[PDB]
Amino acid sequence: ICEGGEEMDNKFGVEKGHGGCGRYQPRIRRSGLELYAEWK
Amino acid sequence: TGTLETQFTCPFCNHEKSCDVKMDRARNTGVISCTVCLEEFQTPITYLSEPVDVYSDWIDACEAANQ
Amino acid sequence: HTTLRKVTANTAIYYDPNPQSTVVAEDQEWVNVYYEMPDFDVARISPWLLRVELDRKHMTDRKLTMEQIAEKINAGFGDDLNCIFNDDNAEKLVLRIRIMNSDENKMQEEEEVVDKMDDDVFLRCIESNMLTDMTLQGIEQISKVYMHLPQTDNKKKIIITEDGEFKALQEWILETDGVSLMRVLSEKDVDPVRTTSNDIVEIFTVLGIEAVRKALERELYHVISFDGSYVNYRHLALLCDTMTCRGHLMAIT
Amino acid sequence: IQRRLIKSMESVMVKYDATVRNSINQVVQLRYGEDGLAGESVEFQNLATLK
Amino acid sequence: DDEEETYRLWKIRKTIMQLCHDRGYLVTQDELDQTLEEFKAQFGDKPSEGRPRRTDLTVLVAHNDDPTDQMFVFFPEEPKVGIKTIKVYCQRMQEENITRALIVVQQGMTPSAKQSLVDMAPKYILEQFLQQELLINITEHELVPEHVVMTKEEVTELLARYKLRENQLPRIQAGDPVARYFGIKRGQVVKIIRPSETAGRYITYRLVQ
Amino acid sequence: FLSDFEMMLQRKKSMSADDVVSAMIVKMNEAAEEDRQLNNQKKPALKKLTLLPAVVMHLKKQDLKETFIDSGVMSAIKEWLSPLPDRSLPALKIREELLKILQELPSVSQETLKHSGIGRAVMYLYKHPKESRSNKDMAGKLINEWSRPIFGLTSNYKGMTREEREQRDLEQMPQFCARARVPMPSNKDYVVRPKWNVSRLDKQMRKFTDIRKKSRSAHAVKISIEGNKMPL
Ligand SMILES: [Zn+2]
Repeated sequence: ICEGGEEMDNKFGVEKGHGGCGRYQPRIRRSGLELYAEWK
Repeated sequence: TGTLETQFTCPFCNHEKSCDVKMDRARNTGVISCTVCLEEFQTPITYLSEPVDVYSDWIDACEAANQ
Repeated sequence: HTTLRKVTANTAIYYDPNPQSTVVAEDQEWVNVYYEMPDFDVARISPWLLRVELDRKHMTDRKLTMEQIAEKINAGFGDDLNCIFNDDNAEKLVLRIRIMNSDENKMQEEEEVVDKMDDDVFLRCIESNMLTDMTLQGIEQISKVYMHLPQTDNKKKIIITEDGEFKALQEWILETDGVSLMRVLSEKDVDPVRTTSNDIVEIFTVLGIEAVRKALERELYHVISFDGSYVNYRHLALLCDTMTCRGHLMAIT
Repeated sequence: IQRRLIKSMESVMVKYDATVRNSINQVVQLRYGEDGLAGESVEFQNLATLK
Repeated sequence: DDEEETYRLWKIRKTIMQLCHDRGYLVTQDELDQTLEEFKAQFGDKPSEGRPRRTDLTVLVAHNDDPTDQMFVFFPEEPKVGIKTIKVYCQRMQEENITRALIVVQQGMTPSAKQSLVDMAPKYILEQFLQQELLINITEHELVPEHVVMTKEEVTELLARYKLRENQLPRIQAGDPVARYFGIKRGQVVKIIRPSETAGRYITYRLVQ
Repeated sequence: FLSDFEMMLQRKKSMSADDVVSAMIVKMNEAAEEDRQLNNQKKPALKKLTLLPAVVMHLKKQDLKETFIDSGVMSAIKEWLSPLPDRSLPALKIREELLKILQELPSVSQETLKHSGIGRAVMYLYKHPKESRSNKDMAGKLINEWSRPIFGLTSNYKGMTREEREQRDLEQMPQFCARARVPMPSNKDYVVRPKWNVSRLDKQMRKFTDIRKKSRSAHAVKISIEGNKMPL
């Protein structure tokens, strides 16, 4: 997971989190010359 | 000659490699489910039984039922 | 390394439901002694019997006794596998192994006891397990051990006499097939100063990079000097220094 | 085997510091051969004061 | 078996006393040459369910040139050492403000404990040895030459005489059996005095990294 | 008092917004209005394009997409996608990133599209002649994606239930050699769905495996033999 997705990094004038997007990462696999992404 | 198949085309929705086999060696039963249309079939297996045998039992039940 | 297989002559699995009238006539005379004073709950003895008879040649050749083998069997398995044995002075060296049952298996009056295997097939498994995996004597990974009175002086002990003469001493040295340098080195009566593996990877794991440099230079000198030819010590020392410069065994690959 | 050896030691040499370093200038030996002498000039001898 | 277990406990203690003496802790000749009979007489003879319980063997010893620098040797009774055990030793150390400890584990110790040992590393330096490794003092072996940890004042000199960046010396890894025996940590330098069949003697150095 | 062990453990353990979203939307409106003023002055409209990175980096936060949509992000995006006073299109980067974001912002309800006018703002770019072909494809697919729900259609094939397919399949039903010959798979159209056709040893083996492990001549620190996986 791209941690820290729960927080707005820029305060827009209003210890530090990772500031990620919160998205679950794919596991990438190779098939000869083609790359495939797989989400569990 | 070559390596045995482990993913199959759903005999109903024909979506390729959409069906996978779960083998419950404990209850002696194999379960196949289409990850697309969710169709399922279950058949009694033995220790010799491989995924290709389950898929075949599914095909034999379909071929017998579609008459 | 001496496994139960190494000393075993024959094994047999019998349906012997009552040891007090055992199907094996040779054993009735001595089996009574263990049931006359049972060290185990006789209600738990399985009717299937695994009788193992040991080869006296292979037993005395390595100073083994029935009591030691029974100790090893009881330790490796436990309360669940009772072992009975003949006296070492009898004509035939025999062990009588039986599976001990369990009260937890009695409590399931109607549940499907699928986790329990048939005793006769279980004994055949325990035999195939115990024969090749039951270490009775020795160290694993050591296939065989030769005994030798060194001839090369570098294998003989050399110790200075009070008057200064070097006076090599010939001492029994064991030359193994397979290695386990740390265990062999810690055995009592094994000289820990000189015992060596002739296997540089072992040297790195057991004695470290500098020890590796020394051991590698000696083994390389050994192969290069086998046919009697000579190479100046500079070339060996340089090769071993580069292979150990970075603190690890840098392969020439 | 000979290729492997040369490719592994081709850069090791004696520097003017009389230390033996390599391409990375890592000191391998503080003196060549632990004594700093060339292989052509040394000879076999017997140590009388030994033994 | 009590006779074999007493032999092993005596042999590890003998190796630990030699390790402490070589690391420069203060150990008396009587502790250093103690025989097995004299061990049985002091710590007892029945370790299975009896007198030399491993908590009874702990050594506390003081650096020969600074009596405030002290090292515990702990012999856990637990076959496999866990975080909770290390916590006990860390507390007993903090109470005594002893910064060094050596854990002679019987089986291995848990990856979590192996971590906590390095996690405490800046304030409390505690390190581990399998008892299987202490049955032999590896420095006694004929292959192993004499390692000497160099003090920093003299490594400055070493690097200045040879006009040599510390990165250029031969290396030794801290996990090395003798980097472990002498207890050295990276960036520290080991001097090495080796016999030589062409020079008679050869001194070399190894940076711990 | 705390032990140094607990201080260390606690220290390491210590390692493990709607207002700021609203303020972001406010800043997006301020940026688009300032770009309108700058465009009237015939100056380069840099404010939107200067804020774009900060905005895109936040609209991607999965945990906030609901907050973003419900806070009026669609209205602000409509303002940024809308042409300027001289009826020029926004910076290429703005169209590229906002169209891509909209594809990644699927929770948008019909009332949200109708009220914000984002649909009009994308159909505009889809028709517009100065729009690049890739942006026209993105706008085209967006328009299809957003209009399908209006007509109840859907494009997720994994979204149709099992019974729906079984029923549809019934709705669509009609009225020598010297060597072994490889047979070929059945082409038959399967309509009907078939009824289903429906330890004491491992404890001692684990004990022996443990005895084997216990016998090993292990070391406390795994020495790297050839320099592989060297630490630090
Ligand atoms: Zn991310």
